[PDB]
Amino acid sequence: LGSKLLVGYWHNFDNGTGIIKLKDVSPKWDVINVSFGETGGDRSTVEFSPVYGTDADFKSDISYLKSKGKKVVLSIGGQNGVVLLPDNAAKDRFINSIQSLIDKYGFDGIDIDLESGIYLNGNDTNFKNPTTPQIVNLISAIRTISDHYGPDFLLSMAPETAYVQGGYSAYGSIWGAYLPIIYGVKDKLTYIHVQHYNAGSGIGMDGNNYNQGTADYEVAMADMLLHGFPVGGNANNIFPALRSDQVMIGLPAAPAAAPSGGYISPTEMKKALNYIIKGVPFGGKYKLSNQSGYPAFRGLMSWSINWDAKNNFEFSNNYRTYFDG
Repeated sequence: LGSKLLVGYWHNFDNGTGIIKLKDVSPKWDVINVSFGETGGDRSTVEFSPVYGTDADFKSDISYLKSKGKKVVLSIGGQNGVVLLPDNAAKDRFINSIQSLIDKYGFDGIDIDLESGIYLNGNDTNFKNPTTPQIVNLISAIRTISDHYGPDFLLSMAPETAYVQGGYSAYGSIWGAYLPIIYGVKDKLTYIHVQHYNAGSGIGMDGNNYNQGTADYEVAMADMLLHGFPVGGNANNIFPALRSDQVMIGLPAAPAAAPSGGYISPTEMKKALNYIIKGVPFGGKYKLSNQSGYPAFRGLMSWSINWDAKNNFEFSNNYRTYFDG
């Protein structure tokens, strides 16, 4: 896996942007997040059927991409892919169904993109030792699944900001709810790309409120994972820094890809990237925790490959050239 990645979500569905067959995906993407696994009544047995091709055809296309050094990852999420693991029985169905899919199509990892059904229950106050079944069970399942494949297996996640950086403000309900998940799987985690979009405002470690879609916001939000931060206003409860190579930023490929805002122009984002990666400032209000940057910052994720192709390939072309440079 490369040191500066472009990770792109791939629609297993037509939302108006059309379907792109796997072999027609721009090679500028390093990782393809196939979206999404689907769940039925039991909210725990994950299912997936390709939007085009026979099962064998789709499997072959995945093999083709892998042969070119690309990674093809199954993303768990979407409106029709809600996962609830209230007990061991549900956890086991989840594990088995996902492994079945990985076996069937040859995915080379999984992406956790669950944005509902995840809450820190009352009394669940320690991110190193979660108590909420959903959280405990997700961690267990993720570790189990990851351990079932080698020598490498890609594990990523794309929580919304409230679940991660929101932990700076509160620890309970959705606020900080992915922190125990991240911590619980940190030794298996390839990278995390928080969704820096449809997110409104975010509080940085300087206590200032920042607006999504601005260079300051991107730097402020990423810095929390790069540096670590106190949780829920508790100075003695510090969430540890991840490796810089585990930190990415998730962005919309086009303005329309995030209908509630979040899109940032590549010109502005490159300012943020130069600051994060090289410690080169741009006259922004936010001051990076590390003066000389975090050179190992892993790259960018985008929603999505399909949106990108409908927007003059702006995201893929701009950022591939930037990173290669």
